[PDB]
Amino acid sequence: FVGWSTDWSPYADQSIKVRISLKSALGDKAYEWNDNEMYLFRSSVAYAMRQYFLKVKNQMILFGEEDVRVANLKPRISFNFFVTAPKNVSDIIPRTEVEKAIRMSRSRINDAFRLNDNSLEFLGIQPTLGPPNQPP
Amino acid sequence: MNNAGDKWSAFLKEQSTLAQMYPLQEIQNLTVKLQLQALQQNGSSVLSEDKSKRLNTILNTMSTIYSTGKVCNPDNPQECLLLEPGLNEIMANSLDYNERLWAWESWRSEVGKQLRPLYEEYVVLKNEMARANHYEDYGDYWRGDYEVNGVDGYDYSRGQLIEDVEHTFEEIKPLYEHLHAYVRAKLMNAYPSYISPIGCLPAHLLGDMWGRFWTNLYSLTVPFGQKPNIDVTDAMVDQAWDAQRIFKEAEKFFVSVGLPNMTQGFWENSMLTDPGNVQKAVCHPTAWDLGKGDFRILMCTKVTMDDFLTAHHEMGHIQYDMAYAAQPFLLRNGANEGFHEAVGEIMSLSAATPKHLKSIGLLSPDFQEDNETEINFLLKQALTIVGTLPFTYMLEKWRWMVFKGEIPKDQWMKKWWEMKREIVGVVEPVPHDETYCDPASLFHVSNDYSFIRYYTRTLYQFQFQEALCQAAKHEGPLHKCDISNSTEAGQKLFNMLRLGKSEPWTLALENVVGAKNMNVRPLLNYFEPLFTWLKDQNKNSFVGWSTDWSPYADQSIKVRISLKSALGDKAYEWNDNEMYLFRSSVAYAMRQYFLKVKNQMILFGEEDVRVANLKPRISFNFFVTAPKNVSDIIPRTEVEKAIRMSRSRINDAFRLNDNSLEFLGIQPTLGPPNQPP
Amino acid sequence: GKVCNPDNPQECLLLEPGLNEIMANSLDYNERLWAWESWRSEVGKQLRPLYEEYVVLKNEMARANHY
Ligand SMILES: *[C@@H]1O[C@H](CO)[C@@H](O[C@@H]2O[C@H](CO)[C@@H](O[C@@H]3O[C@H](CO)[C@@H](O)[C@H](O)[C@@H]3O)[C@H](O)[C@H]2NC(C)=O)[C@H](O)[C@H]1NC(C)=O
Ligand SMILES: *[C@@H]1O[C@H](CO)[C@@H](O[C@@H]2O[C@H](CO)[C@@H](O[C@@H]3O[C@H](CO)[C@@H](O)[C@H](O)[C@@H]3O)[C@H](O)[C@H]2NC(C)=O)[C@H](O)[C@H]1NC(C)=O
Ligand SMILES: *[C@@H]1O[C@H](CO)[C@@H](O[C@@H]2O[C@H](CO)[C@@H](O)[C@H](O)[C@H]2NC(C)=O)[C@H](O)[C@H]1NC(C)=O
Ligand SMILES: *[C@@H]1O[C@H](CO)[C@@H](O)[C@H](O)[C@H]1NC(C)=O
Ligand SMILES: *[C@@H]1O[C@H](CO)[C@@H](O)[C@H](O)[C@H]1NC(C)=O
Ligand SMILES: *[C@@H]1O[C@H](CO)[C@@H](O)[C@H](O)[C@H]1NC(C)=O
Ligand SMILES: *[C@@H]1O[C@H](CO)[C@@H](O)[C@H](O)[C@H]1NC(C)=O
Ligand SMILES: *[C@H]1O[C@H](CO)[C@@H](O)[C@H](O)[C@H]1NC(C)=O
Ligand SMILES: *[C@H]1O[C@H](CO)[C@@H](O)[C@H](O)[C@H]1NC(C)=O
Ligand SMILES: [Zn+2]
Repeated sequence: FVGWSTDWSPYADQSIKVRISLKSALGDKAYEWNDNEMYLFRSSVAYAMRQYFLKVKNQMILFGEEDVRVANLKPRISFNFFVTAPKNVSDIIPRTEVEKAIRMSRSRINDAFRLNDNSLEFLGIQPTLGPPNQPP
Repeated sequence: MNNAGDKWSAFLKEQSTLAQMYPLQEIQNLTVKLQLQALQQNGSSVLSEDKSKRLNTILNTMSTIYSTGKVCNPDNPQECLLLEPGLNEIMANSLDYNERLWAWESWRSEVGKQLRPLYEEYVVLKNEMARANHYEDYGDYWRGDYEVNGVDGYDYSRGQLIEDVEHTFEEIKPLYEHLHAYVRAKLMNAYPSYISPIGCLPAHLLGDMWGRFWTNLYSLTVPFGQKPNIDVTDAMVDQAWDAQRIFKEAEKFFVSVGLPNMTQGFWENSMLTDPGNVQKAVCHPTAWDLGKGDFRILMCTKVTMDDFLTAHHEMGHIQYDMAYAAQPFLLRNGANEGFHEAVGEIMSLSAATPKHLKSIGLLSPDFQEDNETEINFLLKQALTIVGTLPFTYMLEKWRWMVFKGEIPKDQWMKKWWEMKREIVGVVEPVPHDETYCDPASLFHVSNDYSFIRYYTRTLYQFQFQEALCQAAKHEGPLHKCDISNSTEAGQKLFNMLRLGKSEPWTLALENVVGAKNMNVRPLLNYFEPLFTWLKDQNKNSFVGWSTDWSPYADQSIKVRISLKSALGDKAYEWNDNEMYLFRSSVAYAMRQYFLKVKNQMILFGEEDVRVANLKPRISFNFFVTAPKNVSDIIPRTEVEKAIRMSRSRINDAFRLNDNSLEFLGIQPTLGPPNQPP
Repeated sequence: GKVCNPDNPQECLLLEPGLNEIMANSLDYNERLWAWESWRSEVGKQLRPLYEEYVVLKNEMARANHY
């Protein structure tokens, strides 16, 4: 096929897409999504990855906020992130492990930004509301 | 050199394998038994092949990391400094608190962290090697150098050395304390508002990278600056003292006490002068005993007092080497690891006396020494000799406790900096967690060398000098003693020198000092004139230190977290990931405050929120520094305002509400209660 | 400018030797990616603010010369 597309990228397969809706979940009194909020989000994701690698695989991996690479930032607050190895750029944590890590610690990420599972969508991680108990 | 060393090592190891045929349980001859012991030690050969190779690899890696470590200024990361040049100059010459702090912290965070895991593996492997050799741990193996057995009275157990150190140290503490106070009082005039008169000294202000010596502090602590120090180098230049006659003078000094002359080939084979740029050679003054009566000295000698004293020290080393020439090869060494340096150093101690300088002609006969000059000389001596003793003892104690396993692998720095505070009186300028490996940043630690040798040698020499001053019949103060023209003292010293390792070191000591164990009292006798003056100089100042003041303690905000109360059940554990999240939250709060109030974009990070005094209650102290400028601490008021501004987000991050997350100084407001119309 | 391997931060490579050899000879995707990203994150970020000031000053110089 002669030519090329301006949409494929070597990291595009392992990217998890985040979409954030501040104004809906908070109405008024909603903060602005400046670079400090992006820093906090990357720190939260790195913390989630640390927790997953410590409590499941029993490996101590020192992730950092600079290991959560973010692309395609858009005014909707919708972007793609992916997490690399602590100091090995060529190593990308496969998407399945990232999804499991996010599922494990999604509550903390939601609480950090005062969002609840509807304004903070990871586009591939569908939450569970919980079984409805039946009376005797 | 590589070929010769490999051949010698192979011969030694094969002879060690062969020597096992004769067990020590049946050997009755003392000399034979100890020679067989020397040739029977397995060393690293007792480990498996994989473990031995791993040990050699980690040793080599630590050595290269120490040798080629680089730290770079955050402003021009293109310029970087090694350790041996530049960084040593920065630590020994700069008077900028900020610059010295940067150098200290950068060296300990760029080479310490690289040395932590290697050092853990090194400890494990060395302990395994020692235990396979029937030692309880590696530290016991190191202490084994002083072991003496089967002499009926001279026996010196390994475990005794520890005691003989600690007890001895208990008698140096009265002197060191005063010195400490004095130095502290003198250091407040050079770094005002940084040193507290009630607390310890900051680690980076000690005139050296680790604080091992306090020599470079001398310019900031001279008692009487107006009186010059005794310098005779100019007199040597005027009398045209080349690097050929100073050795002749040292030889005359050695013969004056009855020691034998130099060998004929000694002068011919020596390298007393620098060979210029035509021939490359090392310039560290070293003694060589090639064997078969071949003794040589290598020194790039210049015309200075320091070179004169160094020549005397090296000639003492070679005199010791010649003394035990008759001993078998395995016996051709000092009594223990400390005797040789002490014997070499007493000569330099004696030759530096103004009396000897006057008698040789370098000092004019019309020169009367003032008590002020004696005080200055004594303090210069104490800043080197006494300054290193607490540091040496603390370092060796920490290493022994690590090797013995008394300190858990997750409590190394927390214990190390807890020791320096209450033994040396030195406090870290910024807190270090278990990631750092500060002790590994010293040369003798990363390159696997025994460090207690520098302690005992400090004592032994004085015990020698006093004894050699007793036989010489010297009446005045010890620091003015000279042993020249004292044949009795020379004979007494030679009576020990010829022994070598043939006899227990206790017996060698008994042949000079008349005692069996090391005794610190002569050292105090040496420094008594200074001690009194120090006691007179600290009438108003508070002698001692507290183990609670720290340079960062004023700007610290104290956090106390109560998880189990605010959450009851379903409460997470406060592992290091939660600490990471908390530091990230604090950095985010600081970023928000600096952006929305001062309209400055400052890139704080989780490594800029320094945390200390972590406790099981989850109660610690944090403080925030500048983004890349360690010497700059954000003042506490701004941090408090930043926390007040964004406390809601921090509370939400951990699901706590203003009662389980207390900042101890930031009191929240519940909100006014509305009144009806 | 120097970039260093994260494994042995004691060994560091300049641009003209080594790094050019790495980029023109290696067939390891991982090694070439490391070289590329390290060079652009260790010398690019140092050159961003200087380049902004350079653009502003050069534009002022040109405009003062009726360009
Ligand atoms: C950074 O992460 C990458 C993975 O994304 C690491 O690359 C991996 O390196 C190992 C070790 O060499 C490779 O295994 C070897 O594969 C070759 C290929 O045939 C084989 O000859 C060897 O016997 C061995 O099996 C692995 O394939 C490779 N993975 C990829 C995707 O390239 C890299 O080592 C990491 N960097 C560091 C410094 O650890
Ligand atoms: C890191 O932060 C520290 C502050 O904690 C900075 O030190 C400050 O540097 C400035 C610039 O030299 C000093 O101002 C100068 O003071 C001297 C002292 O008399 C004076 O001669 C000069 O005319 C000028 O006023 C300031 O005093 C100093 N502050 C402290 C507390 O030492 C340091 O520069 C920062 N590092 C970097 C790389 O920016
Ligand atoms: C222990 O062995 C040494 C080595 O033989 C004895 O010292 C002398 O060594 C020379 C040279 O090797 C021999 O010619 C002598 O026969 C050895 N003995 C004497 C008395 O000179 C040493 O004597 C031995 N010690 C004991 C207690 O037997
Ligand atoms: C040294 O190792 C050998 C086996 O390699 C063993 O027989 C011997 O007891 C060990 N100790 C000594 C002192 O030789
Ligand atoms: C030592 O040798 C020098 C010359 O090498 C000589 O002048 C001196 O007399 C000798 N020492 C003694 C005690 O004779
Ligand atoms: C030196 O002696 C004089 C005379 O007694 C005395 O006043 C002075 O304090 C002494 N100084 C020292 C340092 O001993
Ligand atoms: C030692 O003896 C020499 C030779 O008689 C003499 O010149 C010197 O003054 C004496 N005293 C000292 C301290 O050297
Ligand atoms: C939904 O189910 C998942 C497991 O399938 C569980 O982890 C999650 O907590 C549930 N959500 C609730 C109970 O709100
Ligand atoms: C308490 O008062 C402070 C200002 O004094 C305010 O920022 C804070 O929100 C108040 N707390 C409430 C309303 O819960
Ligand atoms: Zn020496």
